Amino acid sequence: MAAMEANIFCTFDHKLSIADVGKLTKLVAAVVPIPQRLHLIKHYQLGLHQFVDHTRGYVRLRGLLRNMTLTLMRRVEGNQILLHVPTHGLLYTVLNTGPVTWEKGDALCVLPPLFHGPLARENLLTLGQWELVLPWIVPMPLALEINQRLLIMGLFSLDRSYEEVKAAVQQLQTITFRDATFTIPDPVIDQHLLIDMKTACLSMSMVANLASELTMTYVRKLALEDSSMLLVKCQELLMRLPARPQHVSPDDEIARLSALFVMLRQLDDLIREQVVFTVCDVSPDNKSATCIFK
Amino acid sequence: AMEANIFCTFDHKLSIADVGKLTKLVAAVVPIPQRLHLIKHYQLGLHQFVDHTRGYVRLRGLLRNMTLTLMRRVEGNQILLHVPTHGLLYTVLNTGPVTWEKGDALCVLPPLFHGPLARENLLTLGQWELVLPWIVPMPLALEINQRLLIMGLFSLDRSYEEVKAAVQQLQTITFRDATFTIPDPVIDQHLLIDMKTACLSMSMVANLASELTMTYVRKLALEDSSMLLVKCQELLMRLDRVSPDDEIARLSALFVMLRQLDDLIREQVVFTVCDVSPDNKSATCIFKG
Amino acid sequence: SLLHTFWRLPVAVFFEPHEENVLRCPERVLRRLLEDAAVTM
Repeated sequence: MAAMEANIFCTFDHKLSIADVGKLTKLVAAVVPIPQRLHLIKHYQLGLHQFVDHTRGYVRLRGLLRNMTLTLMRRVEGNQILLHVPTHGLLYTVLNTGPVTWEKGDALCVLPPLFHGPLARENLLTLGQWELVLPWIVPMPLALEINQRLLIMGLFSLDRSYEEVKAAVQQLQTITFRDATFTIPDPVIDQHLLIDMKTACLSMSMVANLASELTMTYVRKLALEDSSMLLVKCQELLMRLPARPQHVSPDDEIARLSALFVMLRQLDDLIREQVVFTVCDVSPDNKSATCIFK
Repeated sequence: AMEANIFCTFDHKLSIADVGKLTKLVAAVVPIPQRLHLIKHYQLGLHQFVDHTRGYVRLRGLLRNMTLTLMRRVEGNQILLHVPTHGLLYTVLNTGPVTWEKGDALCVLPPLFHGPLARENLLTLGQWELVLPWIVPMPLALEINQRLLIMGLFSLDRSYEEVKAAVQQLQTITFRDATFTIPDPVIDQHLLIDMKTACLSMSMVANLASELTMTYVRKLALEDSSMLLVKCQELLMRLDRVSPDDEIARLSALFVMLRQLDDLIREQVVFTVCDVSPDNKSATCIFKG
Repeated sequence: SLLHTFWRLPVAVFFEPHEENVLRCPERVLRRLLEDAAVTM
């Protein structure tokens, strides 16, 4: 059959006014997802309004967004939008969408938009009750702590009262990364979240089993003699309860450390989604950047 | 027909002997903190990051995000540098201590041999000493990471002779026609700060994962739709044969000590050998970033 | 009377027919069967 089209023309069948095309002209060098790739696609599949559910599962939207195909916007004109699907490891300009200040060197993730709906008040091409929902591009630690707080909310959802969850969401929704506050929308239970919790508990059990005595006792061995602020701040979250080690071996413990690194990797992959942009130079008004690795 | 390159200059004077020394490193890797166009010589390599107090782990953490480049040509006017790209092949020197073979996954490492040496005497200006990162095959890099971490873990019990024997076992590393040794990370009977926090985060995530597991699997057991869960809890029950805000803080602590260990538990391949030249000074490898 | 099981914690089953079926007759059926064994002697 036909090959992969680098250029994709989109066509708005419905009538656009001049203000909507004027708003769309500001959307150049922006990233949009598509479910399928054709040379001439319709405007319904473009965007993310096709996947806004009544469940509003943020993990569901996240896993759905992970399986879409990312493209860049180009050459906005009358009822036609050029989309460039970008290739691996080449340089591409980009325009930020979410209200996140960007720096250099920090890798970027693609994410579903926080506080999605009319509460964010976005006037993005509203026509035929279809919005143009843009996926946010955030740096590494913002997406990392978003997935971390979602998993912590999931692990705290078990065997707790509903008001305990209501007293937890007021603590966990506030993220103030890079001097800009952000909120977590609708942290609910989901079967995908059950899958993440099951693999998290299995990996935690496995790394608890494969932990040797020296790894288990290094914190006490350092806390008996050394003294620092970080040692104090990490000691208070631990529990209460010169000797020779009973049995050590290099060749056994390097195998233990390799398998333990494997288990920590199988724990790490939950919160680390993917690297999709590596910024070289931002624009000095923080409205655009250049990137590699597409 | 020119190509997109990086024009690096030198503010110190350069001898003809130093130019002839620099032209030995044609296909050499050089990290650069930011890919500008007209850069001085002060940001070639890792001499900006040589520190007395800091250690190997922060060098690896910086080298994870450095912009690696290759040299093209040396002139009395200026120096040419080349940024590589993914999916293209390049010639690259084997400045590392280990010979390569075809198809070996290669990656970039901070130099274990440090300061003044008979091999580190490259392009040494007055306040400047050009240092180059090593290009090592991937399993030797994994072995060096594991052995250096476990040599850092035995820092608090060097008084025992058996621990010194285990350290002397770990400090020697064999490979294919390669019996080089590494320096021990403990100096002045103390550990450097980055390695200390790395192994501290390791011990902390091990302690927290041993702590919080039983309550979580007990909470998960009352919705048992997976038979893996009951053998998961049976493992912990055979191994032995709390405030909610404390629970939240311990979860966030475990995940932040895991996040601070992200660069050590994994690494990416940088090059793989398309083919290797004889005499093994250099090899033609495809870039992979 | 009661067996000594090697695995301490018990385990659920997907109840495949390709799996061997697991002793699903409850205690009233065993009461009926002990009555049948008593009356057939």
